[PDB]
Amino acid sequence: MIQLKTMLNCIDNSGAALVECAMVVGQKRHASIGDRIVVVVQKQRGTKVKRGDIRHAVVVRTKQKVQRRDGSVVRFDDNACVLINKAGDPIGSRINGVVGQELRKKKWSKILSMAPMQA
Amino acid sequence: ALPDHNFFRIADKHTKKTRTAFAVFTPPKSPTTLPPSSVVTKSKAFKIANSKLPPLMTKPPSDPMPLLTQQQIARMDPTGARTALFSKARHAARVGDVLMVTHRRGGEPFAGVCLAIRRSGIDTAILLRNHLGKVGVEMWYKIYNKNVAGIEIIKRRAKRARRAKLMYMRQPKHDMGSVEQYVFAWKKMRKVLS
Amino acid sequence: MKVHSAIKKRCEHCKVVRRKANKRQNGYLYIICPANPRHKQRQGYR
Amino acid sequence: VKYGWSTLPKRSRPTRFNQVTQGLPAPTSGPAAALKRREKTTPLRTGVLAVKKGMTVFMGRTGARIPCTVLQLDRVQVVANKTRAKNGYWAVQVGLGERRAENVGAPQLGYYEAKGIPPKQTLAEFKVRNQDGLLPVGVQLFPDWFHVGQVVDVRGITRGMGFAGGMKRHGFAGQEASHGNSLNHRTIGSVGGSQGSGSRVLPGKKMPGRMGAQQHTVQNLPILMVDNELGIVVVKGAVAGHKGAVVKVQDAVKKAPPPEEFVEATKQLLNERFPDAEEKLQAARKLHLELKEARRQGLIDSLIKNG
RNA sequence: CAGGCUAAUUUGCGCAAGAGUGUACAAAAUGAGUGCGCGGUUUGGCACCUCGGCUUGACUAAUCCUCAUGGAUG
RNA sequence: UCUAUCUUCUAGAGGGAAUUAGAAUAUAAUAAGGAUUAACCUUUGUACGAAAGGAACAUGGGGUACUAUUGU
RNA sequence: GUGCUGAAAGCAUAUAGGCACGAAAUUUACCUUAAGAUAUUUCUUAAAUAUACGUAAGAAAAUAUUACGUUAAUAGGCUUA
Ligand SMILES: [K+]
Ligand SMILES: [Mg+2]
Ligand SMILES: [Mg+2]
Ligand SMILES: [Mg+2]
Ligand SMILES: [Mg+2]
Ligand SMILES: [Mg+2]
Ligand SMILES: [Mg+2]
Ligand SMILES: [Mg+2]
Ligand SMILES: [Mg+2]
Ligand SMILES: [Mg+2]
Ligand SMILES: [Mg+2]
Ligand SMILES: [Mg+2]
Ligand SMILES: [Mg+2]
Ligand SMILES: [Mg+2]
Ligand SMILES: [Mg+2]
Ligand SMILES: [Mg+2]
Ligand SMILES: [Mg+2]
Ligand SMILES: [Zn+2]
Repeated sequence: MIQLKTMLNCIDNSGAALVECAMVVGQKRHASIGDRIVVVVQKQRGTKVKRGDIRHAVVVRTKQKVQRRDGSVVRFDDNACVLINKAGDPIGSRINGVVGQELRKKKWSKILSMAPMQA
Repeated sequence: ALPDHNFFRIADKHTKKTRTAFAVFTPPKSPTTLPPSSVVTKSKAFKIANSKLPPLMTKPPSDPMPLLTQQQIARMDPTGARTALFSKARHAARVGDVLMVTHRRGGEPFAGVCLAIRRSGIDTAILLRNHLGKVGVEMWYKIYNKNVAGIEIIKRRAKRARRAKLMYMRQPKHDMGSVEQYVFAWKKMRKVLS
Repeated sequence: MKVHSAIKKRCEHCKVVRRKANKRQNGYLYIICPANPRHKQRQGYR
Repeated sequence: VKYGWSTLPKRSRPTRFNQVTQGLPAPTSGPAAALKRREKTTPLRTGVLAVKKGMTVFMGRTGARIPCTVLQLDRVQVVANKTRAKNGYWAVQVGLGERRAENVGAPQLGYYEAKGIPPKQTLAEFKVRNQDGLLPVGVQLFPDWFHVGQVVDVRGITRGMGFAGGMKRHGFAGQEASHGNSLNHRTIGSVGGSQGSGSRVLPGKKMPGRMGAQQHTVQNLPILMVDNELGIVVVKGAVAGHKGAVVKVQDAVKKAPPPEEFVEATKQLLNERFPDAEEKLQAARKLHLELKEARRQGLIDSLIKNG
C-alpha cells in the first residue's frame, strides 16, 4: 500500500536509489504491486535521472501482504519500484532484485522479462 | 392413506375439562428409503444432484461443517500424505524446519523456514520465510490447494522450538537469512542417493 | 439549427412551419430549407 | 390523501364493478397490472428455507479457491399454494423444521391438521410466475432442487447492531482529533441550514439510530456444491445474518430461468418420491372435518380414547 | 453584520439590429459603438430594522466530465 | 458559557375504532425511500485518409468450480 | 433531434389528420421499510390468545422483538472431538 509521501527503493539502473510517491495514477485507493505512481527522486546511485526529477514508476514489491487467488500470500521486507515513462515502458535496462509475481496480470511483460527472479 | 398422528389436548384448569384437541401429525417413525430414481436428463448445461438421497423427513446432521471438511480433505488429499505431513505427530513437519514448496504450473520451488502453522481445516497454511538476494520474503501457502504440487522437508530443527510461532526470526538477530545452502545440500544428497 | 426569437427566411426555398405541436405542447416555429441546411432555425425554447 | 393519489375510502370495494370486459381501459395499477410488469423478473419455480451454518472455501481440483457459505435444508416442505383466484398472486408457502405441539397455538394446530403436515418452525411464501410454479402440498424439497452452477438470490436478516452512531450507521467522517476539537470527535456536526432552509430539520436527515436486524438480499450467487445426505447447498460469497438463522434461497430474478428440461426434471422427481401426495392430503382434510365437527359438538374426547 | 426596498454598477446573462473579421462569402466562427430586457452573484444608494476551515445537508441550472443531437467554402 | 421546554428530525415504544366479537400465522394492492461513476481490450488497425492517424454499430471479457468460450 | 403518409394551399410540407424513431433525466424494474385488503376446507361460549414469572437469545438504552420451561438441550456444569 503506497501513498503520498511513501518512500520506495528503486531497483533499476535508471540512476535513482530512493524515490517518494507523489500521486497514485488511475485510482484513489493506495497503490499495490502492479500499480502506476508518480515519484520524485530523492537519492541517486554512484541520461540518468537526477535528484529532484519527476518520473512515473511501477510498484514491484510492497511490505503490505498481497493475497492471491490460490490463497497464497506474499510479503516483502521493503517497498520497491521501477521507473517508467508515460508510454509505459521501463527507463532502465536491468532490474536487481526479486519482484512481485502480480506484475503478470497487470500487463507488465517488459518489467518481468528483465527481472531475474519473481516471488 | 391417512398418515400416522397423535392427539394434542388443551384442558381447562378452572374445571379440568377438555377445551379443545387436535390431531398432530408425526413423521413416519420408520424412515423409508425409497428406491433409486428413474428420472434421467440428457443435457450438457446441467446435472441433477440426486446421487445419495437420505430418508424422507429426517433431521440432517446439526453441524455439517466438520463433515464437509473431511469430504474436501479426502478429495484434495486422497492418499492422506499431506494431512500426515502436518499432523501433530513426531514424524510430522514442525515449526522451525525448512520446507520446499513445489508449485503446479510453475517453476522455482519456494523454500524457507517455517514460522507458523495455522490449522483451519481445508484452509490450513504454513508461513515460510527466505531471503531472495538481499530482500526477505515471507509466503503463506494453503497446503490443501492444488497449486501446491508438493511439500518436502529439506532440513529439520535440531531442538524443538519453544514457541508455536517464530515471528522473532524477522529480527536480524534470529534471522536465518537465505536457505540456498540447505536446498543445495538436499539436492546433492538426493541425486547421489539415486 | 439556430434558436432565435426573430426567425426569418434567407432565400426563396425557406419555409415557415410549426412542428412538435401536439396535445401536450404548443410547439415551435421553424425555418426549414431543403437547399441550405444553414438556414435551419427554431423560435422558442423547450 | 393518506397514501398516494387515491382519495377513495379504505372500506369501499368497487374493484369487481370496473371490468375490462365492459369496454373500460385496463388500469396501470392493481394486482393484475403489478404482476404484468414483473413477469420477466418473477421466478418460475419456488424457493427453499435454509439455515446458515458457516462459511468456508471450495477447493477446485486444479487450483481454485472460492469462498462460500453453507446453507442446510432441514425438512423443507410445501405447506400451501396461493392463486390469483383466491389471493391475487401466485406463490408457494414453504415450511422449515419442527416445533413442539404445546408451543404451537390452537389456530396453527388446526392449520396443519387440515394438511397432514407436522407443525413447522417457520413459514415463508415464494412468489412464482404462473400456475405452473405451484407444487403438491406435503412434498419435501431437497438440495437437488438446485443444480451446481445455478445462480440464486439469498434473503436473510442481517446481524443486529443496536443503537449505532453516525459513523457506523451512515459513514460520517467525524471531526478532528487534536487541533482544538472540544467534545465533538464522533458527532454528526450540523443538522441543517438556518431560517432560509425551513427553520427545521428536514425529513430523511441521516441521524444515529438502530442499525441492522433488517432483511437483506444478495443477488446472483452461484451454487458450488449440492449434497443431499448432509442436506447442504454451498453458495459462493457471503450471506446476511448469523449462523443458525433461516434464509430464503430462490432462483435469481436478474438472470434467465433454468432450462425447461431441468424445471420439468425436478417436478418429475417430486412425483416419484411422493406419489401419494394427493391421496394423503385429501385423507387429512377429511379427518379435519370429523374432528372439527366433534369440537363443535363437544365430543372430541370420545374420538381420542377410541384409539 | 444579516434581512427588506432599489438595480447605477458587476468578475451575472439573454434578445434585436449588423459596421466589420472570416483568401471568396454577414449570420461555421466572429460581433465596434448601440437599443429592448431578465436576473439578484459584486461594489454601492436608502435607513423599514441595530472571514476561512471542519462536520452535515437541501436546492437552482446560466453544464467542467459522462448520455442523445442540429450547424460547421471554414 | 448553556443539564433541550416546544416545533421539526432520527430511532423505539404505551394506548387506539375494526366492516365492527376477538385472535394465531402467512401476506397483496399501494406508499415512502434506497441503489445511480468512468475507462480499457475485443471488434480492428475495419469505415475514412496521399500518409500519419483513426471511429461508429455489435459481441464477449461471472469459469485455474458448473457452464460458456479461445488455444494446445 | 430524425422520419413515412398527406391535405388545408393542384405545388410544397415529418405543420391539420393518420403512423414512427429517439437520452446518464422520468417511469417501470431491482432493493429496503411501511401499508395490512386478503388467505387458511385455521382457533375461540368464556375462552382462543396474550401477558407475567423463570432459563435465554439470530434481539437489545428502557420498551419491543424471537425462543424455551421437565412429555424440555433454553443457559450453566460435566464429557469427548
Ligand atoms: K375456522
Ligand atoms: Mg447479536
Ligand atoms: Mg478520524
Ligand atoms: Mg478531549
Ligand atoms: Mg415555516
Ligand atoms: Mg430606523
Ligand atoms: Mg451534421
Ligand atoms: Mg422533551
Ligand atoms: Mg420550527
Ligand atoms: Mg408489496
Ligand atoms: Mg478450464
Ligand atoms: Mg426538430
Ligand atoms: Mg402533397
Ligand atoms: Mg413530404
Ligand atoms: Mg424488494
Ligand atoms: Mg436489555
Ligand atoms: Mg451445554
Ligand atoms: Zn433557405
